[PDB]
Amino acid sequence: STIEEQAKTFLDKFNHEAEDLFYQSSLASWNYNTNITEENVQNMNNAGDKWSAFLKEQSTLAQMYPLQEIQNLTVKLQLQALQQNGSSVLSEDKSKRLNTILNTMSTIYSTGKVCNPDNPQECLLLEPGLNEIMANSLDYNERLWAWESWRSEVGKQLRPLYEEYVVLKNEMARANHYEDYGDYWRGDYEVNGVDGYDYSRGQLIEDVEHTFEEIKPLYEHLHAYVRAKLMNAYPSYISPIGCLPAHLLGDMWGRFWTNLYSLTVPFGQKPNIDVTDAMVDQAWDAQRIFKEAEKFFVSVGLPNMTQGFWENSMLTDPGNVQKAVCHPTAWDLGKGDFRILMCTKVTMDDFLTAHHEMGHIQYDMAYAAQPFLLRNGANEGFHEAVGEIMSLSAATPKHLKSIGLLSPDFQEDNETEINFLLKQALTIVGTLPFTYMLEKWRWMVFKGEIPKDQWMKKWWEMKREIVGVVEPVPHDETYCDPASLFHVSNDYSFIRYYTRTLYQFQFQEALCQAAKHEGPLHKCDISNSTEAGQKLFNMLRLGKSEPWTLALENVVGAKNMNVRPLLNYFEPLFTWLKDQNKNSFVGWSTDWSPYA
Amino acid sequence: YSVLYNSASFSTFKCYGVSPTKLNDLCFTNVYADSFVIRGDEVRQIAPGQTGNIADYNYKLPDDFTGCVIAWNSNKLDSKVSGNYNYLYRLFRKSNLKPFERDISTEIYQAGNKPCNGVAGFNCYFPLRSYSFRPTYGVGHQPYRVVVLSFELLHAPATVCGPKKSTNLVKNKCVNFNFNGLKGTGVLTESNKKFLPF
Ligand SMILES: *[C@@H]1O[C@H](CO)[C@@H](O)[C@H](O)[C@H]1NC(C)=O
Ligand SMILES: *[C@@H]1O[C@H](CO)[C@@H](O)[C@H](O)[C@H]1NC(C)=O
Ligand SMILES: *[C@@H]1O[C@H](CO)[C@@H](O)[C@H](O)[C@H]1NC(C)=O
Ligand SMILES: *[C@@H]1O[C@H](CO)[C@@H](O)[C@H](O)[C@H]1NC(C)=O
Ligand SMILES: *[C@@H]1O[C@H](CO)[C@@H](O)[C@H](O)[C@H]1NC(C)=O
Ligand SMILES: [Zn+2]
Repeated sequence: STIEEQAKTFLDKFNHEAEDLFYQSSLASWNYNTNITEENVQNMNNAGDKWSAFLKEQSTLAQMYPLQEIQNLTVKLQLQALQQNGSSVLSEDKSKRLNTILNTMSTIYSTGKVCNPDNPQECLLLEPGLNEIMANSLDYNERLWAWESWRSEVGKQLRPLYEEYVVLKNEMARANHYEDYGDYWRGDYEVNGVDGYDYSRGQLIEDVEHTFEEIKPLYEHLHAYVRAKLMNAYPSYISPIGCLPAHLLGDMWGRFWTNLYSLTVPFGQKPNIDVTDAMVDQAWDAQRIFKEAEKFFVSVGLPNMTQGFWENSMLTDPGNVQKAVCHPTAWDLGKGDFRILMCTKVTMDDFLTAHHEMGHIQYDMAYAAQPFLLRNGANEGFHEAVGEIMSLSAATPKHLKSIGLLSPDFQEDNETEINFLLKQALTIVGTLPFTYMLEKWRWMVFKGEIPKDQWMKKWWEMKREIVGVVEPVPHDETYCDPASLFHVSNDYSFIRYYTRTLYQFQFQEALCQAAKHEGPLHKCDISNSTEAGQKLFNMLRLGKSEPWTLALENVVGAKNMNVRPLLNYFEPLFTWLKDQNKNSFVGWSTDWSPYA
Repeated sequence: YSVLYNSASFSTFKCYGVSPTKLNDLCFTNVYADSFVIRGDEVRQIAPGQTGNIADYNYKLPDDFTGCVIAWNSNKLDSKVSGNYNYLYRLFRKSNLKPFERDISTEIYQAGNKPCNGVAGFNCYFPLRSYSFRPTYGVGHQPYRVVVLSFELLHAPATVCGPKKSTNLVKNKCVNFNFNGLKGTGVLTESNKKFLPF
């Protein structure tokens, strides 16, 4: 027989043999993440041995089936995923330093100790330290204090290791012949061999800049808005036209702006929408929240849950002597086993999170008919683009009224809409520029444009001309601000946070026509439209058997990412922002400085 | 055919070629029962004109099959904490099976172009493997006991003909009667003749 059917036989054997092995690992993982104890740690190791070892052997014998002599697309895609080496292309001597640097970075990032100078009595570290304090504090020195201490310790003790890590990752990627580590990560979005759907690895950067340029007026308007509104709480130390400081933008790294609504309220004296009071008065249990999350998916387009999730999933915090780590996640153990790991209180945040988790569960089972190696989302971003749109439909003041939580006699005023839009734009809109700038810095570091010497200077002046952030203290080239980051100290990417941001809005607008809905886009709530659920099913059940561009086009009709839905979400906010920015100049000047 | 039809303890009970009742008092030369255990999702494959591993390389059903099929869950028996590795099933066979044909060989498949020499490896694999049923598995993988019943009729006496219903008898009044296949009409009266024992 020819190589094609032999490869098919090996594929079938692998698909059968991986399932039972993965199930025990998943069971051990659920047991640990539900019940923490010393004796339930060998199982991890035990599982983390067996499965892991098996995996490497299935990459050892899988390279003798060349893809050139196969004419079926799906098995070609399968072989591409399983023919990758990983880190075994590196020799053992050079592989004993990569893992060493990873261990050092993880340990040092987890090990935090921030103390004030000349005061060895009190220290506060990471949590419940830095994040809690410098989000609600109106003291200049206190805000700039932990800001400088964390960078002076972690940056100093991780910059030399970062220098070695960059070149090591470049070498390990070049051993796999992509061009370098940058193309190594940018090849995740690769599709070849399909007409009208193929895509190149280098076009990602330019395509991202295209959607980046079509949001700059909004970013500049909100920049001037927040600067003018923080000129009130902080009387001075702010340029009339310039870069906002790095210690006045919510979190440490400025990547989240949720901590700025306290000082910046569009219309005051008006409480927002709160249904948690209704939840606590008439006393729903921990279940009915999930049952309503269940009945939403039941009603729209999707079948109801199986019996296994209702007797094998922990919903409420156990406390007691049995410890459980609260981290809401969706678990697909295999063999038709689905559960959710989370601890719930009576909160609206848990109400919104339950919809996200249920969407994740219904997404996992959607591609359960696909082979074992095709049981995943189209990329690393579509998976969060499926269950997150539920929070867009679970927060409208029509489904809450329908389920009996929000005051059926309420009148929705012109004042609350802009407040909600600013509140939820401080999270989604306010993180794209910094995140993509960080990714661009990583890409140019890995590609080779910037030598190791002019690293922070370029970083700090991109902090000025792109984000609009000024140094509270002039830093020298001895720190490493990126090294003190969660997904930079530990090996993870940042591109997934950008396309996802545009995916969640692109799909929604499609269903907004399928729901026959009229009104503003933010009020678009899908309900009683089996057609929208049918289209959702027509894209969830495919998975990795088809290119991601095809999956996107099946709903939105576009072979490339578009930003227009995001701005179509923000017409009232844009109008209101330009409504109260007519007395001060918009933009920033990258010449002002707190230190002059 | 009464402890089967009336008892609603069966997930799947379907008769092809005959009705459950009505045709439950017609008889044939022989009855053949095939019993086995499969996974929850394979019970669909047991039908005439079906393709798949179970329908082809394990047991083939003829297109003109006449009989009945019963299939019911057995998760309370064939599920073990350590895994139910006892049940074996086949992947690697050179040709499809004929109806009512079985193969129980353990020949290593010569998938490649070189003799396997009886040892598994590259392009050489074991043909039979196990479910490993677990208590926490879903209905799509939970074990199901399946039995198929086939009726064979030939130029034979066909001596398996079901139960016969009977009614009480009255006397001294002419009626219709069916005495052991003898149809008649009239009065039945006590007698005193001497019939031979046969
Ligand atoms: C959690 O694990 C401990 C082992 O230290 C065990 O004694 C306990 O019964 C477990 N709890 C549950 C709910 O399984
Ligand atoms: C490619 O492989 C899939 C997987 O079994 C199969 O369904 C499909 O028919 C194959 N392609 C062609 C053209 O037969
Ligand atoms: C799911 O929906 C079906 C209706 O098709 C119903 O018969 C079944 O009881 C439902 N199950 C649950 C757990 O709600
Ligand atoms: C139809 O929509 C209303 C309001 O959005 C909702 O209360 C109702 O439950 C929906 N219909 C069904 C069958 O869920
Ligand atoms: C709400 O109505 C008032 C009254 O006309 C109007 O001035 C205001 O602009 C409306 N809200 C928005 C967001 O336009
Ligand atoms: Zn999620």
